[PDB]
Amino acid sequence: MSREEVESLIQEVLEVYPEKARKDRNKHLAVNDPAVTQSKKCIISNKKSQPGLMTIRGCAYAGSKGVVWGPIKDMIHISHGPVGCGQYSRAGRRNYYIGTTGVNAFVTMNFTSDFQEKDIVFGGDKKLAKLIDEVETLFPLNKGISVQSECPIGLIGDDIESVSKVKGAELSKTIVPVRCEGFRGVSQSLGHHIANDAVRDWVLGKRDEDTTFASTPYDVAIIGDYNIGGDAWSSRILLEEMGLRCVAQWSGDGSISEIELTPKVKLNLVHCYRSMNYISRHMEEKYGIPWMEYNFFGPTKTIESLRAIAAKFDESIQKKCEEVIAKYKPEWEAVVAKYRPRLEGKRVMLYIGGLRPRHVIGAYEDLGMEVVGTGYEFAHNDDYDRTMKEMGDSTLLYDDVTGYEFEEFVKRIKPDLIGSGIKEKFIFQKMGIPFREMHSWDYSGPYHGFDGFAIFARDMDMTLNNPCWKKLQAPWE
Amino acid sequence: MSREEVESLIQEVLEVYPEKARKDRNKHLAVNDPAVTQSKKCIISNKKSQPGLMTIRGCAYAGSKGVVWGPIKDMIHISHGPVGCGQYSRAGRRNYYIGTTGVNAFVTMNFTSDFQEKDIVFGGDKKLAKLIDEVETLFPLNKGISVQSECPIGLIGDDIESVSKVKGAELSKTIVPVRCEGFRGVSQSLGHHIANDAVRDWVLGKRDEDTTFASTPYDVAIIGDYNIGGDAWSSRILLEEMGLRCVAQWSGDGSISEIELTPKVKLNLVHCYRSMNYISRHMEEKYGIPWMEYNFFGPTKTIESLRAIAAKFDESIQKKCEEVIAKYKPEWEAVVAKYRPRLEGKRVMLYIGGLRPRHVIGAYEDLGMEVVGTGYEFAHNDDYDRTMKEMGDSTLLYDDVTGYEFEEFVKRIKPDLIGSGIKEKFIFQKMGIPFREMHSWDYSGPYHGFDGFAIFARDMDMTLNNPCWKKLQAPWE
Amino acid sequence: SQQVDKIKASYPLFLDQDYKDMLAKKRDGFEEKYPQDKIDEVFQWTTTKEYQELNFQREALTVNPAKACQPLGAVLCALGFEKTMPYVHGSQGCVAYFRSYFNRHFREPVSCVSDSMTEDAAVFGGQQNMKDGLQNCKATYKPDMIAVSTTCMAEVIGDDLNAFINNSKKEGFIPDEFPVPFAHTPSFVGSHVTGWDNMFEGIARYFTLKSMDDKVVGSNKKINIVPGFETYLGNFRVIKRMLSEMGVGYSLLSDPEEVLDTPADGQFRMYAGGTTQEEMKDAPNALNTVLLQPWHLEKTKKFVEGTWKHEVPKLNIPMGLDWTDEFLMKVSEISGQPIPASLTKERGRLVDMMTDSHTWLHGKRFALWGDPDFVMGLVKFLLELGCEPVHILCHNGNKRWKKAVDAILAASPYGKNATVYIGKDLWHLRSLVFTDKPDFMIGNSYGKFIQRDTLHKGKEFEVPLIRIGFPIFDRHHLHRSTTLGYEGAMQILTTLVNSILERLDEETRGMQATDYNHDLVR
Amino acid sequence: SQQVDKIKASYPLFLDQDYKDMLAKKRDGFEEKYPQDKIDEVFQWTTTKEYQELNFQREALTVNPAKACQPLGAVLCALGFEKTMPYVHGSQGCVAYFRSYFNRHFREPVSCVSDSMTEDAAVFGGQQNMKDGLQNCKATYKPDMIAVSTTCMAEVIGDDLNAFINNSKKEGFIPDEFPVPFAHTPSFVGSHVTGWDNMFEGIARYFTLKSMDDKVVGSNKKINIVPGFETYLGNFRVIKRMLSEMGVGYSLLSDPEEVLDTPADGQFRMYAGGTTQEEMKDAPNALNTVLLQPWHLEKTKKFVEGTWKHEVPKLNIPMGLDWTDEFLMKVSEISGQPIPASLTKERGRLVDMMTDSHTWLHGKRFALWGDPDFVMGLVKFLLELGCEPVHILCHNGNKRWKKAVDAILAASPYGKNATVYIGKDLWHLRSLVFTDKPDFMIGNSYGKFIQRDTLHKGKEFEVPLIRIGFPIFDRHHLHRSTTLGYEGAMQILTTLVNSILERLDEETRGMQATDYNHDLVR
Ligand code: CLF
Ligand code: CLF
Ligand SMILES: [Ca+2]
Ligand SMILES: [Ca+2]
Repeated sequence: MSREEVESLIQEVLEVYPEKARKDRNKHLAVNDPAVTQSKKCIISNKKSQPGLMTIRGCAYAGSKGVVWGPIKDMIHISHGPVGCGQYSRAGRRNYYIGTTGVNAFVTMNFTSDFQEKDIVFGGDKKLAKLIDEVETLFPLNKGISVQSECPIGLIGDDIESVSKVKGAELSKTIVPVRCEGFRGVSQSLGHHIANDAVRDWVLGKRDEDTTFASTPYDVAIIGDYNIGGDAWSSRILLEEMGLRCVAQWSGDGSISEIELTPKVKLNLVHCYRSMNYISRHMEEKYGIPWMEYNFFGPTKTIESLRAIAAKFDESIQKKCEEVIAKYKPEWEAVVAKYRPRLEGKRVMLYIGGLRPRHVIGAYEDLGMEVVGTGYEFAHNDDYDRTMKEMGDSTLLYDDVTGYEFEEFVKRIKPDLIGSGIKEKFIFQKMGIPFREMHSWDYSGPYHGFDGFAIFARDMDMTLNNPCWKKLQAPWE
Repeated sequence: MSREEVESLIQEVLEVYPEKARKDRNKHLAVNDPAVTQSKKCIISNKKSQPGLMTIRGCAYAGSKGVVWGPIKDMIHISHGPVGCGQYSRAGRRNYYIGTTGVNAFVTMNFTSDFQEKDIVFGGDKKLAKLIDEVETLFPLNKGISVQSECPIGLIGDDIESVSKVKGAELSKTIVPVRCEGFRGVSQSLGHHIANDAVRDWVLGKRDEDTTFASTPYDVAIIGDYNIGGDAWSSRILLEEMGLRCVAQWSGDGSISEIELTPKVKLNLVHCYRSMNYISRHMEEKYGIPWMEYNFFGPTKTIESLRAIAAKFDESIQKKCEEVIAKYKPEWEAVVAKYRPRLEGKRVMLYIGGLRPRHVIGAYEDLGMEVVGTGYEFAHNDDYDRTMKEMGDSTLLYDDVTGYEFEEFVKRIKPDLIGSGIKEKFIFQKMGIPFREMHSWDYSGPYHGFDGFAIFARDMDMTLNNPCWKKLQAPWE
Repeated sequence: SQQVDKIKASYPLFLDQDYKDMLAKKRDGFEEKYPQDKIDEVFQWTTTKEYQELNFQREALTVNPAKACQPLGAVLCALGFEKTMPYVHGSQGCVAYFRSYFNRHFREPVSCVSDSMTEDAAVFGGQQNMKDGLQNCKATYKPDMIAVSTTCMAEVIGDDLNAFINNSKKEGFIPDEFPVPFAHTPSFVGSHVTGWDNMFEGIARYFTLKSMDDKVVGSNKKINIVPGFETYLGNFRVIKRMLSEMGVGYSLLSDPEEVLDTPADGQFRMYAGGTTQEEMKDAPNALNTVLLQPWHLEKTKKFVEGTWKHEVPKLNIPMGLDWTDEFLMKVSEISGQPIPASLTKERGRLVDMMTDSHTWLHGKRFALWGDPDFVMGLVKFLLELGCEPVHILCHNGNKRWKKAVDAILAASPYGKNATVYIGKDLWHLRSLVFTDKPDFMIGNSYGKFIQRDTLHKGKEFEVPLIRIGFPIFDRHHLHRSTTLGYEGAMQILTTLVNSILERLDEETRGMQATDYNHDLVR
Repeated sequence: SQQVDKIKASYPLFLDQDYKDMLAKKRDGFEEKYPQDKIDEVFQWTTTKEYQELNFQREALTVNPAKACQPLGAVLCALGFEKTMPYVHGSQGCVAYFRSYFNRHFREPVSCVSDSMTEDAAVFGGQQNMKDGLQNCKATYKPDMIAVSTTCMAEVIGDDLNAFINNSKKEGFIPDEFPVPFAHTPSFVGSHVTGWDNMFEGIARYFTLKSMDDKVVGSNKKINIVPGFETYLGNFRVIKRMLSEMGVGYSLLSDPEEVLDTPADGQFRMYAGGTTQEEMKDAPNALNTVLLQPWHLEKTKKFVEGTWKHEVPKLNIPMGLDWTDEFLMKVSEISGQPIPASLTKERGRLVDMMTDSHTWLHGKRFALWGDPDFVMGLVKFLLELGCEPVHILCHNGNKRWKKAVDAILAASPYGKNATVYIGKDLWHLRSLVFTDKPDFMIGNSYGKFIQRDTLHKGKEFEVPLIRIGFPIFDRHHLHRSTTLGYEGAMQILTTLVNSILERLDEETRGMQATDYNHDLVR
């Protein structure tokens, strides 16, 4: 589609809105130019959503509890406030772990303070202190507690920090207060930042004065992989076959001790830049640990990433890197041979959260597919800066897209496949457009690493080429 | 009801029939008089069914294959003829066994010669010979074969006896030809007799010149217990707790070697008189083995039987008998205390095959129930002789009852419970009359012995007192 | 022993130590049983490709058939006519079995009589049995029609039904005008479905052959529907429902849905509903006749085309999406009624469900069996779902049918790994699910024993059964289901996807082992 | 590693040796994990009566609730009106969750908007959000009505919905006559079902309060039906079908069946079907109003009785045999229409199925949970079936409801070992199924974790889940089922008896061990 045609589609879609919304939405829709390095010249992001337009975004509690803290397996995370938030978020995100649930691991459980009127009127700090003692009695193997604030906590003037400090000392336990009330910020994004600051302030420095950990020159941490469908395990295996020692995973399958050990590593490997850049910057500043961004979606990016990581270490790691690449070469080449001819030339539109809308492009290209439109719920301009070179010229970019916009863009562009979330899936299937969930992996995965690529290709093919998509039109009309 | 009312009921029912059927049916319907000892003075039996009247009876193949031979677990029984008979009879009868089905035991399988037109026109004996070789190849652990003739075999002039002799000698295997064509006789009964003669002629004498079995004074066989829901196992346990050695079970859970060992025992214990009196008489004449009837339905009969049996042995068995009685006494008394108050005075009508219509009466009386009507599909007058003393004065007796008669009797007598078979169950449930299957035990049991009595009592209660029976009339009409 | 407050039936009573010791003593003392290691060796052999090759060489032995005999199907056909008694001329044992077989599937009464031919009739014929039997049946059970079929004894001895019935009327045993249609139904030809065809054609000829002169095709503006052998109540009901929603006048010829589903209200109803004698007499005046199950309605087709001069359309059974669409389009053409909005919407709801569940269905491998029309409709729907029907067995199938199914498989890439078997039984199928293991079987209750056998090899070898077909004896009320139309396809889809998800939950239920993938949401 | 012809997803990929070794090295190197013998000790302790006593002393901690918050129910209610957009005034995170929760249960689009109050509104209120939000939603999504509820932020800060909507009209953001009914829906009061009642009463008041002078009870010859929070499509459908079969005029008030089941035909329909504004305006002219789920329709009842002057009958949910009968008799009385032959026959078909399956059901013990009306109907039907509902849990139940269920349990001997729990959660229920083990649980998908836990103690302690309720996320298309009426009771009965037979088959599948009881016929 020409740049002029894409620009005209944007203006046409914007015609529906009242003036104030029109002027704002115009700023969040753009036609890509890969030459641009400063993305603010073309698009704005990380602004409030316009009321009434059916944003896809969530809140800061989703960003903190659902994303960052919830996956940590050996802690108990309290959804503090009324009953809804913890229930809707219970076991929705496939942040996989190994443990004995209800005994030493607690990830798919919903712990809550279930606020009632009296707790709203008179405060919930007394109930919080009693809840903590109930948790200690009934879940003795927990290794710490987080308190994930829902909307009312800060609105009623509760002091969860005082409760965490007093109870934590009393019980000799790490109790972490998190002020992730959903009214804060504009999206999930501020919940990441809040959550990162809470890790910094309450957990990360615990072993600052301890010298007992035995280090090696090859110690790393995986920062920002939430182990969706096992993604982090299919990443870890490669790093360790390359000769590295993965001390920590933040936070998929993560434990509190791994977090505390992370300041002992030599290099922080950041997959999700959006959600974990904050703590990675902190660790560079305080501990002198360098950090680097990587990408394990598809063979081209995984190979590039392995080589870049290995180059930070000695010749021995570089040699093992080449051995890993040679081992997996026939595997991923067989995947390409089988699936690329079935997918070559097909066009995809993506809409995801803060990373994947750029990160998965190389894997689609490894199967001959073209990403014709992409966007993010809650990314910042530094994310867009990283996206412009990854997308082709004259492709469509959309920040915090509205339900109306996404539907109208799809009707014009007519992609072969859409990759987005659960709130979008069932809309586009009705329209006869193959759809893949690119948050949950549609209950499949992993998609990271060489083993994940196989799964990714199989899944894109099964859906795009399924016999169901030829059957939507009745033969009589 | 009174005697006069039952007699008028019979005459009223018979008014529907044409004269020839009316004259015949009158002979098969009677009001019991327990002062009569020769049942032929009151009822006739074991006659042909009148055409078109919806008898409940089966055929001689059901009596031979389904009843006698089928249960023998380590032989392969061929349903020889077209495909129907073996299919309808596959795994319908719950003659339980221990084995590895398809490997060393074969009870629930359907082996057939699946006759087609060429086999009817030119004969099946060549097919049968080839079938036997295929059996030997694919089921090498079978311990012998029987050939259960369906209707066409004798009609087309096949010679299965010649095939069985020639192939049995060639393979050094017991191959038993059974001429149980369904056209023979008038019911299942003649199939029992045919089957008994076939055991006599082809299996029972195999060890006549072998003295290696180490016999004891306490050796018995259970004759005529087909182990329905495990009934023979719940009988055997008592006999062996009494100090007897049960060398064989005919034929539930039975093996070919136990049959062959039966002429070595001291006493044959006959449960089902109807089906196995023939071979019991044979073994008395040829080997000098005495036989006796017994009854293991309900505690009163079971206790009487154990004492009668133990009296044939020595003081040591008599002492063990009293030990068994003392062990089970609190168990059956606890069943009666629970269930008899829930059942006392309730009235039951029965319709079953050749034994149970009289055999279960004691068990019903142990729960305070009254058997107000009974009858048999295929009993002979020797069975009715044994019935008239067991049933109360002025109760109704019916031989080879028609569908019409049974329905009209139940409409007038209005029993609280009916005990009959699968072809009857669903009719009476619609009428709002609790129904228990008294062939298959409604997929429950065992009913024999002390352990069986607890299940019997639970079952009669569950059904008779079920909440469903007060719900058949809509509250608006 | 028993504890009164927790009474044990066979399972688990016989697992008590004293019973286990007793059974060990029985075995060791008297059974002369093969050693366990030999049993294990033989079992393992029966799972191999070598055994499969020997099994597939059988010419004379059948083991665990997947078919029944003609008169069963004649009885089911006869039950679909108003106040009609099925009557099977021949030996009574057959009737006991037919009635019981249906009783267990439908959990309903099944009325049928015999004329109780015994050894006397075996040589001299069953004429007297016919005369008295017809008279007796009419007087006692008061049918409005008696529909006569045969057992194999009667067929082998050559009893002439037509002559015997005619002599019964000549001698006054039943009125001349009382309808007694008949068919010869030999169990040694075809299967139960052939008996249905033969009975139906006998009933159609009885009511129409001699009255054709006044008939005009299309004069009643209806379409006749002939269902064939059908044991799901929902299948009769969905066809009626769809035709009524379209405003199509129709006559369902053989309709047993009422008599196979009477209420429990305090009375027994021997007869209920059914096709009327007037409907059969009038049937040549329809626009046309549609056969739902054409692969077992071949004799009926020849009669309808040759005598009634209906141009019977070439339609597959209406199973799955494409064949249901084709059915409705042809009914629209014949009737002149457009396909209504209701049905268009229902089709789109099926397609929605296909889009929703495709990821879990994709590539799943099935073994399946049953009667020809049913099996080919299942195959076609499985291909529409992106599933692989790897082992397709039809014991009662023929070579022309097999070619038709091979052509359906060749039209989809999902058919590439599939084979169609005819003349083979469930002991042949057992070998196939060991040597080329599928994910599931779709079949009748006899499949339970194959599942059992596969589990014995090991949990990782187990092939679960999904019960669809006839007979189903080990679950309750499945006979109320639907397999035809969009409604039936929705029921089948739901059953298949949830069987997959149930199995996956079983395999992921292990704490700290496989429960990383025990997802709340699927 | 992967083999291209047989790719493995997470299960069973991570069971490969290399993964297993990697995960052991992670654990041992860095997780500082409790030793396995201590994990096993604590697990065992959590199954005991001692732990149960501590668990039931909780006052501050909730674990694994069985309820959600008010605005979820307000959104469901709003979806049942024609061309109506649900709008939740407050924070947008909430709407993401409400939409996703329903998307996963129904496998359908769920449309709802927020006005995206952030920290700025937290302290000056959300008036501007309302103004711009209403205007934006109307323009963009073109609803004919916007039904407003609240998130907890908006409740805590005290935003006056009435005033804010009135000011939006005054200042021109939305037309004066454009319908904007509203309800305050605090998540810290009651549960999702209370949000449904609050929303419905707000919509009812909006269309009727100021226009009562011309209304005359009975003048439209209809009965209003208010369904409450209902997540089975077949429940809306069965009620409409039964009333239609009776010839009763009716208005279903809140009808989301169309919008929760649009076809996949190439177009997305944001709105479909629903109760019309004309039907709500005319509702006071009905004969009467029947509440299907009265234990969460108490605010609605006060309005309907106090303002519309309808004498709402005292009816339980129409679940099971007796309560369906009572519903039909009361509808007959109010309408003057007799109960027709069709429904009388359907009732007798249910009774027949009860007679057929009673032997397997008798005495079976159940744990169960859900919303108050659903739970009491399930308890009532279990007692009718001769089952024992031993553990009855309603997290969102109240004292008055508990007294009513305890009274039902007293009217039957099958109630004797039953206890009703209110305010208790699924961690409470987990203890009960360990210490007083039932045969099965009847509940929503969150029960799978309890089945997991029970299996971990041992196969003999496993309590299988039967999925009936909301949400169901781990099976597909169960939302299409029915629980109300005779049809619902038939479906429930079938599911219960076949669950029992499935489990018995599993327990008897062991070759030469338990397969003596692996019967073909049951
Ligand atoms: S009395 Fe068999 S069911 Fe019949 S029509 Fe022949 S195949 Fe079919 Fe007895 S032996 Fe058997 S069951 Fe009858 S035929 Fe005779
Ligand atoms: S933004 Fe919670 S779902 Fe809401 S009405 Fe309150 S209980 Fe119910 Fe984010 S933290 Fe949560 S999810 Fe919303 S409330 Fe705020
Ligand atoms: Ca029934
Ligand atoms: Ca859908």
